[PDB]
Amino acid sequence: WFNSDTKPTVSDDFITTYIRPRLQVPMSDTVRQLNNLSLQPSAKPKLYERQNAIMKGLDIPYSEPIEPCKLFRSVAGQTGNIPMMGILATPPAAQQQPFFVAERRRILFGIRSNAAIPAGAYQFVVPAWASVLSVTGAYVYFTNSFFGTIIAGVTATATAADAATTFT
Amino acid sequence: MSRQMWLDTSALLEAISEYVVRCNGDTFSGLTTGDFNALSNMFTQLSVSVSDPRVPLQTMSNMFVSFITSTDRCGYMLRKTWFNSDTKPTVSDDFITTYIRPRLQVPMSDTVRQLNNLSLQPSAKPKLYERQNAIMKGLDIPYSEPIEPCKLFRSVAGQTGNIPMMGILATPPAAQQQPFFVAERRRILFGIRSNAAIPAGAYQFVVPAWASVLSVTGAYVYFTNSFFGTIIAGVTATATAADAATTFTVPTDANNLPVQTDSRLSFSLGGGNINLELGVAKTGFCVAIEGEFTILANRSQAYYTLNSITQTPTSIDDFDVSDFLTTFLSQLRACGQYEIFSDAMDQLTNSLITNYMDPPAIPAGLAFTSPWFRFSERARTILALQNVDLNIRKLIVRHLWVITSLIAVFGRYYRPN
Amino acid sequence: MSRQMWLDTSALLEAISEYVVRCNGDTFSGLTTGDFNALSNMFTQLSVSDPRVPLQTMSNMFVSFITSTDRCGYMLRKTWFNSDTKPTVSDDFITTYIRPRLQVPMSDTVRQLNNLSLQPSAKPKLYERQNAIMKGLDIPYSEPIEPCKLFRSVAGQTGNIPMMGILATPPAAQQQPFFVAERRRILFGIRSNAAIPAGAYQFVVPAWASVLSVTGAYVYFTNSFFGTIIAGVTATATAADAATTFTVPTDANNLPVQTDSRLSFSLGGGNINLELGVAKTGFCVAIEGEFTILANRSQAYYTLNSITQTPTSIDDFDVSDFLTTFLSQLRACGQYEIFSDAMDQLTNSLITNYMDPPAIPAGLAFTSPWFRFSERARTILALQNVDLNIRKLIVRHLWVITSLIAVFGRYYRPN
Amino acid sequence: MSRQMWLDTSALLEAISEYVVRCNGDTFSGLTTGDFNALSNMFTQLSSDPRVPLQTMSNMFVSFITSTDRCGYMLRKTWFNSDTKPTVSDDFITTYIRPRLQVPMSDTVRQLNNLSLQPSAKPKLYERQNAIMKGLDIPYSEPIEPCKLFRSVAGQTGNIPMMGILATPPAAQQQPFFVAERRRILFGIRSNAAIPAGAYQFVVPAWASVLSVTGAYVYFTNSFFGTIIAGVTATATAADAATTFTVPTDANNLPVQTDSRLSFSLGGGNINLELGVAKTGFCVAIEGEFTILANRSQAYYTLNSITQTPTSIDDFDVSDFLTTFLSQLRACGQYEIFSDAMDQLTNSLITNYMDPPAIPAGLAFTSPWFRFSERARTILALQNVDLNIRKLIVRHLWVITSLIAVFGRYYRPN
Amino acid sequence: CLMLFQALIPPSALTARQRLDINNRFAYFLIKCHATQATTARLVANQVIYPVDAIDQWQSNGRDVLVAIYNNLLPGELVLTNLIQTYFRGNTAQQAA
Amino acid sequence: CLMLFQALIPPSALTARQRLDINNRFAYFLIKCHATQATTARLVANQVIYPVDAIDQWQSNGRDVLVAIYNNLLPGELVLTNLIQTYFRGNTAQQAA
Repeated sequence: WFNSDTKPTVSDDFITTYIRPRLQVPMSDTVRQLNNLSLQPSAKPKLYERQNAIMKGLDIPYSEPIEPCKLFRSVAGQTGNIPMMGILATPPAAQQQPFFVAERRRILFGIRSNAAIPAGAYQFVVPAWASVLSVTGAYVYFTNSFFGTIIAGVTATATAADAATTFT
Repeated sequence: MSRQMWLDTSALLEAISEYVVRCNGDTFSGLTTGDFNALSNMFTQLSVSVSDPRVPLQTMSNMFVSFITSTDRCGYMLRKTWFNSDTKPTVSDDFITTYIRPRLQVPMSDTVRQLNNLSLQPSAKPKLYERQNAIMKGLDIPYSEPIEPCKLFRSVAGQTGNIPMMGILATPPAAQQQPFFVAERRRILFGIRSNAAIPAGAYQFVVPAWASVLSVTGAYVYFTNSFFGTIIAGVTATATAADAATTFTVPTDANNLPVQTDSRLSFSLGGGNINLELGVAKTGFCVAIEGEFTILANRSQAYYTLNSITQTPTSIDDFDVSDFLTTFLSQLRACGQYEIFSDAMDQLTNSLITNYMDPPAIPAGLAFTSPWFRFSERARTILALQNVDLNIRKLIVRHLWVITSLIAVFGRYYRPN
Repeated sequence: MSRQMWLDTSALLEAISEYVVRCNGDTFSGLTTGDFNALSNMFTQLSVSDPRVPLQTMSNMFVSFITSTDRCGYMLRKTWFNSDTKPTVSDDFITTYIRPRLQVPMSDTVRQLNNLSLQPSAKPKLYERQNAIMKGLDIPYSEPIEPCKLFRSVAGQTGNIPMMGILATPPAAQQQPFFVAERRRILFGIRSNAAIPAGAYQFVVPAWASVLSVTGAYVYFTNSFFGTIIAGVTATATAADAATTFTVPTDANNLPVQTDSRLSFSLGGGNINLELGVAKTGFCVAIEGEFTILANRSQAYYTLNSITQTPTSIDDFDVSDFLTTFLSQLRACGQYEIFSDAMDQLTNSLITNYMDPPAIPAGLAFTSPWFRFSERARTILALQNVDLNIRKLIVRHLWVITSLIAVFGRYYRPN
Repeated sequence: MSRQMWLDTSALLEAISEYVVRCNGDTFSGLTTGDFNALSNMFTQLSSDPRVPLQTMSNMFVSFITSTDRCGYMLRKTWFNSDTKPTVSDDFITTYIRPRLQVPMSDTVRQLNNLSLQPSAKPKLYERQNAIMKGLDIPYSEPIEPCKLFRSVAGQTGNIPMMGILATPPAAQQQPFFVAERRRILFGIRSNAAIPAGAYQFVVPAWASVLSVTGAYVYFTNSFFGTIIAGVTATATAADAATTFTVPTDANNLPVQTDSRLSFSLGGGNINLELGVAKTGFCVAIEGEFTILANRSQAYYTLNSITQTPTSIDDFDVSDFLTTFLSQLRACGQYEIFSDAMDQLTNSLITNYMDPPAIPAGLAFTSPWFRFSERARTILALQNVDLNIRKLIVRHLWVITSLIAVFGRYYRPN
Repeated sequence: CLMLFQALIPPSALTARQRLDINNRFAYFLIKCHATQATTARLVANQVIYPVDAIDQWQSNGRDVLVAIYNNLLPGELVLTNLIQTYFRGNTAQQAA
Repeated sequence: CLMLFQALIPPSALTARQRLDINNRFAYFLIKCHATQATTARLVANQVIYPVDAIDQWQSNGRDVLVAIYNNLLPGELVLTNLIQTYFRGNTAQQAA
């Protein structure tokens, strides 16, 4: 049933009564296609769209926003997302490993430590799940909060003097 | 329909390719090109019942993807009967009807092919057609066609793997070890490793079943210490101008073949064993045969029929499909179907294996470690089910290959809309 | 005239070259061959009996043309590379030889249809490279390339070949990872004087390689780089050892290392995740197979967009390999000197137009001749007083002129 | 017939090959392709089933090249030296050997070719026959593996041999070495103790003085054919001073250990390396595309780059084309019989090239007729025979070998 | 015309018989103009369609031959399937009967 | 006359139907009068053209026979390649199509 558009052998009247083709064609499609490219897609999509992706693997609107923390899956180093919270709140023992969490409206990445980290170049790897995101109208800054919870072992502090911190 | 038909057409789509290549930038305003005149007529042969060849080719690929995807439709192609015989199947499927038909001019096509194996400079990178005909009908490959020996490699009683031996070869040895026979892309290596000198004299090397079909020309033979650019330990590549000559023999040539000479040799490991005669005692040696390798006439059946295999598990290459699938894969990713197509292939595969086994049901312990297009590996996984007759395992890999080859040829112009 | 009308012809001549190679030794008496009957008509198209005459005549006028800044000057202004605007310039050469010759729209459709074909030409004409570097077009998906050319400089490594020396010097302490590329394979790893524990290690695939894909590739542990032993790396292992595998964000399954299995994978995900099964005193992984550039990504290479640092290592898109014939002709009639000075003139006058205000920049001195492009390219791409983007365009532009020369001058017979 | 009439018909069969390849798997029912019209008319000019006429020919050719009484006229110095129409009536020669190429067109085309952009990377035998026999030019852009171009010179006796030596730790600073692999060229100086910074000249051996490189990378290495070289350090630091070398053809220095692609020619004199830092033995490597300078191909093919004796010599690749014919010979027991008939052909050839008409003393071959690489060295090692006559014998025998590799292939007597 | 005519009248307009006939004439048309020599043969063999040359038998009644074809088409015979389905306004071969 | 007349009028003046017939009547004429016994036979075998006695198989229907003859000519058939190419004012067979 899930795999093919193949004709069912079943003869039950609920199906006959209500379930049958409804969408005009090919037009109905050439529209949802022409959609993906529209400037302001729906903020809160219908189940239809998801249904199509999850089943036929169809494209979602390019400009459709999503909360990244949903996109989250488990990977090598990190077991989960929200659980890392209790950890990021515990003072560190020594310089730890790179963390990559996500909230509803923002992506967080960094390195905690009880001892200062030298100035220089550091390489971060984007987790397989977040490697799909894209951002526009973004304010990239330093912080000590995660879901309203304090991130210890990290200090965002500066001076109008500090050298410029960038990324690529 | 007929397995033959799917091939004639495949060959035609490959013809289309060949000429699309030949015509790139060779299409001028008042210039009649014999090439474009063919690329022209060939398109015509696909199925008139026109200006943009992209469309009809596109339509075709689309229908093929749709076809090869539904077990219900392409099901007839996954039964042992299809691979074993030239029986016209009683199956009507719009796709098969429209595109799959006898396209090669008989008997001429065959005679031209034969005449080919015997010609001077064959194609170095041959079409899939040839490989298909080899793997399926077990036909001969051209006598002058070069191949990378390392592919020819299979596992034998002595050493389990080829690339795996590299790690061992680089480790300083404890005592004098048994001989080794490895292969690289452009050369073959063999010798004996030891922590203490090895006396001068004669030593026999058993040419492993897999290489027993090789042949070289314009080859330099010498003492070396590297395997794929990796340093081999327990071997000395040193020698002096004063040293006594070291030579070896092959059961095919009555004369001794020189080692460490600027002479270009021609011999065939096609017989029994090679007899090396170390002129000076060495603390471990490694001979290298680096030249053009070809497969002895009428022995290609070993490589392609998976006959050069007897151990289990075994190492096996992929007859190069992986190199052809590139385009089609790029397309599948271009329109988000890479996922779906995969899952459909797993289905294709499983259903295939199922039919090759009485009683009709998947064998226990079967779990692939790789996706449908890393054939190399799945072939191994399949050739590793000890609860299934061996000859059957071979057929499955052979068969599954042909399907994969077909997917690589037909799917290329795929674009849904 | 039009940048198109030039290429449209460069492709015609480059077509006569190909077709001549087909009739060589295949020209028989009494037999009308498809190949020759074609070549024969491709001559009729330059003279609006003896092909050497017009070909030679053409080459001659071309040299005469590409030599005088007064004549071929219009081709050295930013406008000619940026647009298909029909120039108002009357020059005997341009009039007689540079005209539209390719059949439209058929040609492009055939080209597109190609990128999707099975076996492209392994050694592509200049045309393809021309269209790529100029109009940012696509290159066939199945065309192979030597990853080392694809190389450019990044933060960590300022070079590929130069690292050879450093890799060969035993190490003091565990160093940062390295990513180098040969002609037929890629190498990455970590050098160390002391054992590196078992576990996971991440490798940031460098910008220049993130457009690479392999097929029929073997992946193993090695210690050689271009045939030069690498120190601080153990290529040793046992049959008892725990398996070592890596993953790419493109494939959900682990790719085995040190196996006779031919792999296919893509460094597009930009992130290799290696899992060293057994601690090793420095390791180096090799990916040897067929290399291709990911679909719709060849723009990075040919548009010089993969360039991030200054100065930078840069190849030459292979022009060097096509110039040979023309150079051999230049030496055989002493012009080699005169032509070089006329190119330094061509090059200067070009760079001039690409800079406001119209004047040569300070600090510009070439270390090599017009035909060693590879270097001249790095020289131009090293002037930190000129906008980066403008640097790139100059290189690209000059490349096209260099290429047209390599195609049009070959039949040069002065006298 | 004429030395020509054999080349024109060798070119015909070498076209029937190329086209039989072009037509394989491109022979569909509803279309008669351009290529197949050719291959089908090329059969018409050999005087339904093409296997038959081609097979008949090969059979008659083996029968001919086997009997010294018939093919004799071909083994005389007059046949390789001139275009003289021989008065010999032989069924084979009358039926198959005749002028086939269109004159003057054929030549002009070839000429135009050497000048074209991308020539065949694996040329036919025809081109090689014309080089070795008429001493004609090879396409300027055709690549070749330098190690084939190698001959022995005063300093070092051999190329591959040097391998063993380079691999042995040295005693003291030795003389310079100039080896060649398939895709690159090596040169440098081995030592057990530091070699000071400064200039050093390297004499470009006569065999390599006709080479040319493009898209080449030049760096310090320690391997020869994958064999570790000892007494050389490939190490260096980023801080190190720059090491550059020069050629008498280019006024500018050519960097070493850089990612820049170089183009220079080893034709003019010697190369002037300038070690920037002191190295405990060094080896420079020139890896790129190698080509034979224009109008200098007479060296390699006319055996003119030969100065010592004995000498290391390649085989002009005949070994690569013979494969087919050989596989045919073994499939019908003739392999033995043919070899003996060749030893006969060879002897009888060497004979006529020597006054007085007799086999020289000390001549014993260590390899069969098809391992030409070795037989050529054996013939180029007879110090009791004039050098120039030794060369002509190899050249002449090669052409006969090649003709065999081309005409025999369709052999099937039974 | 007949086809267009069908959109203007309700089924109640024609004889229960003729509506049936019409279906059969369409069926004949399909088999005779849109079916491969193969599809036909199979249907003839399994006694679904009366031999194409049985003029009289195709004009008798009591068998909605259209429905039969529709019900016995293979998943591969896409064109026929579309034609019939569209004619039957989406109802499946099952729902049709 | 018909051939001359074609130079006094733009295509627009003749029915796109007839314009096609003309091309066919010409192809007939070529095959009938200027084609080798060997050239004809090849075409017939490859189903490009129908035998000349098939008076009925030449009557017009969509296909532009001339274009097909032209598209399937061989290098050596100079005589025809001229006639046709000249008729088609220099356009290649693939252009004419």
